Amino acid sequence: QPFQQFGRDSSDFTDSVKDPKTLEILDITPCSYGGVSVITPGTNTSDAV
Amino acid sequence: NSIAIPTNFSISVTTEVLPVSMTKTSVDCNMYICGDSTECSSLLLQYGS
Ligand SMILES: *[C@@H]1O[C@H](CO)[C@@H](O[C@@H]2O[C@H](CO)[C@@H](O[C@@H]3O[C@H](CO)[C@@H](O)[C@H](O)[C@@H]3O)[C@H](O)[C@H]2NC(C)=O)[C@H](O)[C@H]1NC(C)=O
Ligand SMILES: *[C@@H]1O[C@H](CO)[C@@H](O[C@@H]2O[C@H](CO)[C@@H](O[C@@H]3O[C@H](CO)[C@@H](O)[C@H](O)[C@@H]3O)[C@H](O)[C@H]2NC(C)=O)[C@H](O)[C@H]1NC(C)=O
Ligand SMILES: *[C@@H]1O[C@H](CO)[C@@H](O)[C@H](O)[C@H]1NC(C)=O
Repeated sequence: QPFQQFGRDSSDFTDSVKDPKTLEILDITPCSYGGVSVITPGTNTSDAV
Repeated sequence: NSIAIPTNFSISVTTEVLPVSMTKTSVDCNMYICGDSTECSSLLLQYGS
């Protein structure tokens, strides 16, 4: 709806915003989303992971 | 002086349910707290372990 400048959320985390120059809505997503796991065989064993 | 003795039998099948396990979860502090903020990350590091 009009008269809106920010996009809120249930957790009060911004996700959308209106560009004041192009008058169109954008989207915000954190640079890191997924989870990363690393498997190692031990320090003495080797260093490859 | 009396006694009761059964003369017939029946076969019955019953069910029983027992939980064995639940879901597994993980939590990241640097993302749940101080989401995308270098100053807040430094403050959290200063806070302690
Ligand atoms: C400053 O904000 C104003 C509104 O207050 C914006 O005005 C818009 O200016 C742009 C400049 O690119 C105009 O787009 C142009 O329109 C025609 C389409 O045929 C053409 O000349 C270009 O291809 C371009 O797309 C736009 O029409 C205009 N809006 C109006 C007149 O209602 C403006 O975006 C901002 N000024 C800047 C970025 O310099
Ligand atoms: C006490 O136990 C006796 C066996 O030691 C049971 O007698 C027999 O029970 C079977 C159960 O399948 C009866 O079969 C059924 O009979 C009729 C035939 O028209 C029909 O309902 C079914 O198609 C099936 O074949 C069998 O007739 C029966 N025999 C007699 C002589 O009654 C007896 O049922 C047990 N008592 C109770 C209260 O369950
Ligand atoms: C790693 O290897 C060395 C090689 O002698 C051994 O003495 C040491 O106990 C090992 N370290 C661990 C933590 O197992």
